[PDB]
Amino acid sequence: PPPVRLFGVEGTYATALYQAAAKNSSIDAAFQSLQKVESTVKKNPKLGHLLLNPALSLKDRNSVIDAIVETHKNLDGYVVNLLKVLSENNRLGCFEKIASDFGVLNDAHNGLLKGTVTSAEPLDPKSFKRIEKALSASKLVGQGKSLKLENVVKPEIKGGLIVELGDKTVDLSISTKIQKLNKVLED
Amino acid sequence: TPITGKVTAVIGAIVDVHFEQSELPAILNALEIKTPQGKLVLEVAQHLGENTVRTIAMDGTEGLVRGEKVLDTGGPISVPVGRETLGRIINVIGEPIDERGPIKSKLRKPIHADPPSFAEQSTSAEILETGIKVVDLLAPYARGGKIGLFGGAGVGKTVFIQELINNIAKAHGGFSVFTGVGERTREGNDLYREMKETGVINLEGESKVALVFGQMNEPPGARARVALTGLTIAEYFRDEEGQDVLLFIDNIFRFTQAGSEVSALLGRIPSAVGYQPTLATDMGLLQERITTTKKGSVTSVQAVYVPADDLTDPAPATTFAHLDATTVLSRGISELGIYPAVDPLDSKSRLLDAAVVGQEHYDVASKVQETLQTYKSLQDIIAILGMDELSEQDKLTVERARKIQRFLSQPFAVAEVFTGIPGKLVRLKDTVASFKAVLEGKYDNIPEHAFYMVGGIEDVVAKAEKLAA
Amino acid sequence: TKAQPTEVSSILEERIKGVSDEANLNETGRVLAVGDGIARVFGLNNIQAEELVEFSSGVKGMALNLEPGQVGIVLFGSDRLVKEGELVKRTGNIVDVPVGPGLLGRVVDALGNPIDGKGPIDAAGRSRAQVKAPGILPRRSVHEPVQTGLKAVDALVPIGRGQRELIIGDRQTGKTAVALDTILNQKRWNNGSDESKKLYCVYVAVGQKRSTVAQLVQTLEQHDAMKYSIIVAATASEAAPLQYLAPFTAASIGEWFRDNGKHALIVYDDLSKQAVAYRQLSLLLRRPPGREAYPGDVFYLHSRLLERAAKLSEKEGSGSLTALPVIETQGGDVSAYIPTNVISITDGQIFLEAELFYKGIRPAINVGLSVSRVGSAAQVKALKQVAGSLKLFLAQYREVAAFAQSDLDASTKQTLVRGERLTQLLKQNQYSPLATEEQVPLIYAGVNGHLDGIELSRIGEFESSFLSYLKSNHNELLTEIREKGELSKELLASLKSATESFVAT
Repeated sequence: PPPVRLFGVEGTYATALYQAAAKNSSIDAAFQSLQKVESTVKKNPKLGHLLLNPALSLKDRNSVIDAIVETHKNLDGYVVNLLKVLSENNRLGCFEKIASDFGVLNDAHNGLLKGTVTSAEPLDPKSFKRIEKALSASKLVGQGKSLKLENVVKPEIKGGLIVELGDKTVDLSISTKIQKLNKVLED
Repeated sequence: TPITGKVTAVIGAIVDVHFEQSELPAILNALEIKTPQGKLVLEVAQHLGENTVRTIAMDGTEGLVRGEKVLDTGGPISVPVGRETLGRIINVIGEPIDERGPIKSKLRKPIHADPPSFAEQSTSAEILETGIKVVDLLAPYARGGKIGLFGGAGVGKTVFIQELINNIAKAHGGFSVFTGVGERTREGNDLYREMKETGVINLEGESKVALVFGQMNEPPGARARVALTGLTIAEYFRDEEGQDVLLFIDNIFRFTQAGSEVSALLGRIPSAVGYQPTLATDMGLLQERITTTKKGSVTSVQAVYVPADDLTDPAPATTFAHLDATTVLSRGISELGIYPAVDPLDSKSRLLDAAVVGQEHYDVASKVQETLQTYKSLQDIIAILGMDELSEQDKLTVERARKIQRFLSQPFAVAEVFTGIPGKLVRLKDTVASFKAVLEGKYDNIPEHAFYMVGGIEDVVAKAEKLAA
Repeated sequence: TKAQPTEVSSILEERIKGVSDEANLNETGRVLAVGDGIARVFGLNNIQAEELVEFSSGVKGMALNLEPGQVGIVLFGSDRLVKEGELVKRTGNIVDVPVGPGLLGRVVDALGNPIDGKGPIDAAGRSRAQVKAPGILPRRSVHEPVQTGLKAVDALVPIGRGQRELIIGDRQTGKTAVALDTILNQKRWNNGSDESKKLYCVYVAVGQKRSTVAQLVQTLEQHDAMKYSIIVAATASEAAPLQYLAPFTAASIGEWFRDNGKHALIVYDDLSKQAVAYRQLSLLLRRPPGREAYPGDVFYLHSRLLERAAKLSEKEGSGSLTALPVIETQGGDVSAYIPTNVISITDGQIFLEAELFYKGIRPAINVGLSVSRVGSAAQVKALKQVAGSLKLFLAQYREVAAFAQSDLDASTKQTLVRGERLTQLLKQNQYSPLATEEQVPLIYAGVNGHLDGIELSRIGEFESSFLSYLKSNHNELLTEIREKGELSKELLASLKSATESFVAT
């Protein structure tokens, strides 16, 4: 089956969408149209966030679909069939969830790593770049996979720094060293 | 009106329809799905949303093509009642299945109805006697009452009820209803035949009886609303005709049992054992629509096929709640060979009292109970060490109790076929005298076997002469 | 959130890819997830409820759960054969089995495949497995004779045609033999030209060793009786869904005979094994366990099966089809859900005691726990007259022996002497079926107390000698009981005289 297996629950829709549009080789188109409908979701916040709530009928749900495709005709065509599916399956809470899942799955198919460098402080751009350079230099990036790297500030990380990407982390923390100290100086 | 639906699912005879139109039949409405083989009457029981109801199907589902057009016939199924229902044997739908042709229906009445109010109650106390000695002594009935019978059904259980029909209903002037849920077809054919023969039903001329028959072949859902159907006919007599009625139900365990099956299918998680969670409410509603009201007091006879004689199964237990008299019938006592096979420490009526039926009756019964309770108490002791090796005073009691047990054995009229023994119905006044004497050991100078399967005290004496030969 | 069958990724992919699969899902399906001997199929939208479907594995199934978007077929077949995404084609018909006349002397399985392999089955039609019981109105009272050749079961249990009568008892007492003896006894009835004197007896073998049944078949052909009897088979080997459908199908075959008005009989051995089968099926269908783990619709199953056996009305040609369902009592404890349910359905039960069986009566008919709710008349008037009071006598022997374990009154002792002596007379060894004519004098002897002239040791001698004596002395009396079927006062006196005559010698 098409690259990158996602075991998403209601993400099975995204997986399906991916393989279906991969086999029709209209995945870039899909991604772009998905961005556009996702944008029109964000740009429809009243009753497009506040009526993603399940209270819609079949008939009323269908008419929400019809209003959305009146707003734009930039649709994959397979995602118009997917829109039909989501209306019929009354999948609406995991609607942006499916969008996110297809986006991740798609841009994984395209290749693009994600990453974050959670820290106790917002690091320099020089730091971002130096670390990004370092990460690309390290055999972790083997090419065919790009990178996103967001340093985030989290008070929770006490001590060190933590680099995260590719399910590979280096987690420097004070806490572990404190732990060893505490245990042995109480025993 | 034409309110379409499709049959989305057919999970058993608990079909789910999807009424395409948002006009959704209400709960307890009735629907007709047209079929080449008649039609099916279904009853809305849940709305499951998205205009998809889940409907009980009162007929045996088969052949159904997934997505079958529906039409809404609305409301609770309205049976047809009348004097032209007298004589008739009616289907759950109400269709005369004895083919005395269509009922000329005056009133067609909804299956569901509500039990009369607390203030509307008219609480009776009028003694009804059968002529069955064990019944009279231990648990005398009352006309308009709620009578109850328990134990294995058709273990002569059906016969016992038949004897009651033979006695009580050939002494009842008003209307009488026999409703047999899960009835044995051959027995039903016999009963119908007998009724026609004894003029109780007379094909030409009036019938003071009406009949509802529900075979156990018929799917559970049909059996569930056999009871309600009969109960409606009873209301027509009780209310509209006004007249006091007899009623027989055989067996209402089948009603409970059916309910537990459908409950699971409905989606209701099954309560203890497996019973429907709504067991108490349904039984309650039903048995309070047989209640004693200013408009009529309906004598009911309720027959419970206690499953494996588990009275502790909640449905028999909850039957006791809706009864004023019980006559639990014991398989053991049947094994002891006693017909009537009535458990003698498990029969009760509130009519048994020292002023309701008088002190003398009460004292006699008290002594019988105590004597028998002693005898049962010493059953271990007797067996490990003979009654000879037990106290002399007690030995008289034990010998007496053996006689009393046998005295309680009395042949019965329509038991005469099975037993081969001509029946006996002995007057209540006679019974008190007879048992009193036996307790005073007046006639305890003659064989224990003399007391067995005979009526009055005089009969015992005569049978002593017979035994002597 | 929720799981829907359309969420299956290949199905889901078709919907995304445009929509559906071109109306192929209305009359063919393609199998989805499968296992537990049930399959969930996508399509078959025109499926009739309880249709027979044929899978391309050859396995055929009965649609059970019609659900939105999916159907849950039950596989009448083994799992290995079936495979996912297989194409299921509608048979288009509700489950029916071939029925007709040419099943007499045939062993078939539950699908009607001749497992005797005596060629294809000569069957007039096929008829739906489930068919509604005849109501009150098409019912008619029984009066025809069924003579089992076992005196106890033919003088304490009166059996007639079109009835529903339980045969209950203990495991592997060779439970079958009582029924086999009935089939043998009505050999000469079935040699009778009148077909209202012919029975067509169906032996439904459920849950029995395929070997054991084959020995039975050979036994039947040795006892030359196979040709008037049908065997339906659902052996231990045979799959649990096949076992479930086995009694129902067998009753359809019987009903063709029944619905000719012609008299038949059907023995369903053993429904207790059907209970276990339905339990298995139900549990594998994840239906909540009923009491004793036996499903809640077990009552419904048994009642639907049993109530299709009947003595139809004069209009319907008096369609007899006697039912004898054979229940293997759990430890001989009749209190037990499956036995009690059957007891309430049936009229009469024939409980057998292990103690008596062990104590050298094969068969050993316990009469404390054998009842027959067939009541008076359903067997020969002669055998109603002579049989008079014997039920009482052996429940006086029962009463006597209740208190036998101190001092004895002369009345009890006399009864004990009768009872013991009667008990010897009752005893019968397997494959000794006794003629109706022969049964009348023996019962006459004991009832009229002429069996006190014989001591317990010599009861057996008396019996054989008495029968030989009667024939030699005057077979005229027996010929009278053969044709008249009644004892005239003269015949009765002649018999009294004859019994006294033999008793003396």
